[PDB]
Amino acid sequence: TKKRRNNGRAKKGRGHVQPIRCTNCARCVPKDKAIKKFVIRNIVEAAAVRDISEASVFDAYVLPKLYVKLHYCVSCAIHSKVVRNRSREARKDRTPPPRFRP
Amino acid sequence: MRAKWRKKRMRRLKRKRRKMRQRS
Amino acid sequence: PLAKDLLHPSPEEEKRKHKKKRLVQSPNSYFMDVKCPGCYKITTVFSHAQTVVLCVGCSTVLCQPTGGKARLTEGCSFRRKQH
Amino acid sequence: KSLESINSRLQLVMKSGKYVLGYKQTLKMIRQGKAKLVILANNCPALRKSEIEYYAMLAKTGVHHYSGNNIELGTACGKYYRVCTLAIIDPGDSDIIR
Amino acid sequence: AQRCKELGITALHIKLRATGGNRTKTPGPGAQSALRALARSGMKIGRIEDVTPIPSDSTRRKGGRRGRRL
Amino acid sequence: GRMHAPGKGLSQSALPYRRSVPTWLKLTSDDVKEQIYKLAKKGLTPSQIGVILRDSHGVAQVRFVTGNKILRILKSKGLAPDLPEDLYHLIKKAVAVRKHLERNRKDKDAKFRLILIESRIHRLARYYKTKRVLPPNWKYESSTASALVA
Amino acid sequence: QNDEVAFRKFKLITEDVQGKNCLTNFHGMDLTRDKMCSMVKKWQTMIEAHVDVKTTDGYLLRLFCVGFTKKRNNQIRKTSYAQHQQVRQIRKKMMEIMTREVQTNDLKEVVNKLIPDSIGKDIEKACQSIYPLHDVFVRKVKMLKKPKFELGKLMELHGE
Amino acid sequence: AKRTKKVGIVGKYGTRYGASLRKMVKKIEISQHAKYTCSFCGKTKMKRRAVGIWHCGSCMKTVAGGAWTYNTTSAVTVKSAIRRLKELKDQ
RNA sequence: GUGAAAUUCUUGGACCGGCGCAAGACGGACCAGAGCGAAAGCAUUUGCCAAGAAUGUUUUCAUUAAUCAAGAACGAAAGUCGGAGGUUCGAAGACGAUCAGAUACCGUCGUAGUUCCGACCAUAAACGAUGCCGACCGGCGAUGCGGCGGCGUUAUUCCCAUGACCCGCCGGGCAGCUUCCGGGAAACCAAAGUCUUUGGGUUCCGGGGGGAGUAUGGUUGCAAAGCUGAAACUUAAAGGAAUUGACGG
Ligand SMILES: [Mg+2]
Ligand SMILES: [Mg+2]
Ligand SMILES: [Mg+2]
Ligand SMILES: [Mg+2]
Ligand SMILES: [Mg+2]
Ligand SMILES: [Mg+2]
Ligand SMILES: [Mg+2]
Ligand SMILES: [Mg+2]
Ligand SMILES: [Zn+2]
Ligand SMILES: [Zn+2]
Repeated sequence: TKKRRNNGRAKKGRGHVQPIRCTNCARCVPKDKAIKKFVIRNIVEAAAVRDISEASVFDAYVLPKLYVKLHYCVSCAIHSKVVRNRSREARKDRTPPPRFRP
Repeated sequence: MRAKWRKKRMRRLKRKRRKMRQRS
Repeated sequence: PLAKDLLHPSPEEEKRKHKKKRLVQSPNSYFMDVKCPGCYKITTVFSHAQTVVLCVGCSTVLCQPTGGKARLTEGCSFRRKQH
Repeated sequence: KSLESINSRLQLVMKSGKYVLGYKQTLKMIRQGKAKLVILANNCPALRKSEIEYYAMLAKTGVHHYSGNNIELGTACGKYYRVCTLAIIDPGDSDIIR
Repeated sequence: AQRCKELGITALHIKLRATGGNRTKTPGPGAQSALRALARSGMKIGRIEDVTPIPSDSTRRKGGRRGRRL
Repeated sequence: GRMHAPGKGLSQSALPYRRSVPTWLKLTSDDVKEQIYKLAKKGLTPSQIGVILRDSHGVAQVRFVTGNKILRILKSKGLAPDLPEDLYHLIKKAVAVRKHLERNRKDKDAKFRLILIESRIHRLARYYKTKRVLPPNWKYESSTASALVA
Repeated sequence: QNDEVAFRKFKLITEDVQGKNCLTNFHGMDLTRDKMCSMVKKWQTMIEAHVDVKTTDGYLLRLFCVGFTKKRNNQIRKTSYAQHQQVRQIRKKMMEIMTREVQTNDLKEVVNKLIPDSIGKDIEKACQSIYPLHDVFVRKVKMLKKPKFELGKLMELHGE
Repeated sequence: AKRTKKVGIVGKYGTRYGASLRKMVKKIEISQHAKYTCSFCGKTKMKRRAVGIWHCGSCMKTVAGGAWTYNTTSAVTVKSAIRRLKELKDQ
């Protein structure tokens, strides 16, 4: 049975999509199929922000960010729990989970 | 078996058969 | 709508429809009289002209071809032909 | 666009104007003073090219150096032989501006 | 930090580096603890920057097209 | 749908229902005939003659104003082209593709386009020989066609 | 610089040492990693240009420029993608207005005018009529050749 | 009629020397004995005289070329590269 | 380097940091259920060369058209031949681990290959597991290109053009959401609808599961192999979609 209408990928009007390597296991995954997470993390932990501020020679020093784009095969994506299996009707929606700001 | 490996086994047997027949 | 009058559509949707898909084919283009400044004569120019139209009495260009409509040079007046 | 323009104009010189094909006839027409344009393939020998240029300068007529060769000039003329030099007696098609 | 202090160095610029290349770009677990230990040991901290080697594009990453099966 | 493309475009010309000559058109039939004669002397194909006539001189349809089509007028006067316009242009395109191809052997896309163009050429030539516009023994050869176009 | 931006760095290679002082000269500039990675965002087109240009005094420089299409404040569409002709015209424009800030002047007044990235700012001003750009900078310059290292030039660059 | 199915010019070698060697020498011999269009006079009379020497019978022009072909791809790329380096060298 | 190790490199300065040099690959992020191409496939800049869809058209010809046995062009990757090149990765192979065994999964090394040109091969889950041309049959919001019409903002400029947004309409596309149109065994599909109320044109092709895409014959190929392709015999099921339960390192 056809599990997904888009066959688990975003390739619609293409013949071939270039492959990428999974950041976890270095598997060749098509670019439109791999799970992408753009992590924007503070370069220091939240426990150490105060200590770096104390030890800084500057007063108004903004801590730099760390920009990394991650690609996962669905095997590593499921095993690392970034994505989870969902019900038949719950597979259909594409809304990303909310940021949960408060 | 996996169908691909049955195909490979069949190809090996076919080359052996061709070699036997050509030997005559 | 099950009872849309296909015989007598109002002119608004008659205009918005494609030239071929109207009830009767009607071209979107027309003809115009172009007045060149500094000149007296009148040249009839196709609205969707594909060629650079020139005055025969003055070495001046009237319209420049574009994708859909010829673009008139500035300072030139134009009117319609029988609507 | 220049090459296709000169090829089309050369085609229209044929079938509508008086031309002449070849070296000896070109020189004959030039020294009679009725050759209004001389076209030279770049395959032409340098001595022949220079001599025809001098003849044209004496006759005060234009020389165009065709961006082809004798094979391609022959094809542009619509013939199935190589022509290396040609003259136009009268274009009839505004290749030669009045 | 104590070696730098006994050689008369008081402040440090920081250049965090991951493995880089075609391999991972995430810094290891030791970056946070190393930087925090530098900060709390009296050493002053200046500019901090990521200097991970990022290829404009790299050679083929090791493991094969099926990756690391585990 | 297109003959050799998977295109299904609709871009056409919508000829108006009024076949009558506009009242503001002062040019008579003989005037338009003489204009077509001059533009044919200049070397313009009937498509270009129609384009120039419509763009500048305001004539909507040469057939509507003269009663004859442009190619009919040229053929009656006796200066129609030896080859039909569209077949001439297709042979020209094939010659251009061949000239590009003999310098670029790896352009297999150009080879495919050349095959498509020559198939169109052969179909159109078969049609013209059916209508006896072309001689019954007329044939398009790749080698000798370059002397016919441009 | 006393109060300038902090995402810009300089190379400043050392040529001559006299006494206990190492005297430097310009070698190249570059943006920081965090700023560059923050500038690159989805649903927008970035234009990258480079040009090898020789200064009046013989320094050869490879200037790299980046620019990102800016969405309007009232724009509803998710993406701001420039067409290929627009990107090509922007690239050509910002190559020919990096050439002229280098060809007609010395290295010193090139360096002091790329300190506030005036070249990138006027590039941003010049491309508004094609497609708006917001993050325009000289991303990188690298020293390709140096002219024979005259000591007098180095000392006047340091001193007066 | 067609006299040979596939050997063509190397049918003179009979059954000797091996099929692959005959196939390898076939295109070399075809290019060796072919007549190329002269780039000076336009006639197709430029034929090999000795190894590396190509002579046109019409204009009596002798050109130094490849061993079996009139010009080698190596030499063509070299000529293009030398042209580019010349136009780069001057300004 | 790993789960842990070990093979391996290391006072001969290994790893690390700096400055350069060289080589061959690869073109991140921008990169999207976006574009183009007959498919395969195509992502650094610039230039050249031809080509093409869509749009605009009151331009031309006037049925020239659709599908197509035979035949022909192209055809991922792997594979073959010849010439260059060989950085990384890495079939084979060697070794270290793990294990009851481990010819594997993990690690180190590493040949062919992977890169370019030239010539073969013609196969992929070559997939949308879904022939092409044409007509009709719902709605909605987007998006790519072309065109047309509009309050306004914006760029220079003195104003219009022209760009960038905003609002619409049309035409062709990549798609999406929704719907008791309708169909279907259902999953689902606006096509897989307009089908017992059965006929728009046309091509290929299936007839229970195996034997078997096998044997043999023919034909193509350097080879590997490709195309065409049975029978004896055997078997009462094999399968598809959904439901409940059981189980899941
Ligand atoms: Mg399943
Ligand atoms: Mg595919
Ligand atoms: Mg697993
Ligand atoms: Mg291949
Ligand atoms: Mg080889
Ligand atoms: Mg290795
Ligand atoms: Mg049919
Ligand atoms: Mg059966
Ligand atoms: Zn993975
Ligand atoms: Zn010769």
